[PDB]
Parts: sequence; structure tokens; C-alpha cells
Amino acid sequence: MEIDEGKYECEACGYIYEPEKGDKFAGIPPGTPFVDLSDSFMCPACRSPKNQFKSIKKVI
Ligand SMILES: [Zn+2]
Repeated sequence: MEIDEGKYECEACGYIYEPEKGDKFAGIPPGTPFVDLSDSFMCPACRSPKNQFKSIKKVI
């Protein structure tokens, strides 16, 4: 792992929301940052609350 952007991963099921692709699994156009999701957005993989999504802005 090594990058920083609007990439979010589900700490619950490990899903991964891509802003450059949009929340297709849910219903959002590409180029949309996870910051544009509503507080009611649910993971399209495990249906968890958007509050369970975390970004990946770290590089080792
Ligand atoms: Zn999930």
C-alpha cells in the first residue's frame, strides 16, 4: 500500500470505495469523493454505515 486520495476501505468488510470510479455499487457517478456521500450511505458490500468507511492516505 502507498498512496493518498479519496480511496476508502471498509474496516468492517474491507470494501473499497473509489472516487475516480464513483459508488457504482451504490449509485453514484465516477469522480465523486467519498466526502460527497451522505451520512446515511451504506457499504454496498456489507451494508455497513458509511461511518465504517476509512480513507487510505498513508505511505510506508
Ligand atoms: Zn463493508
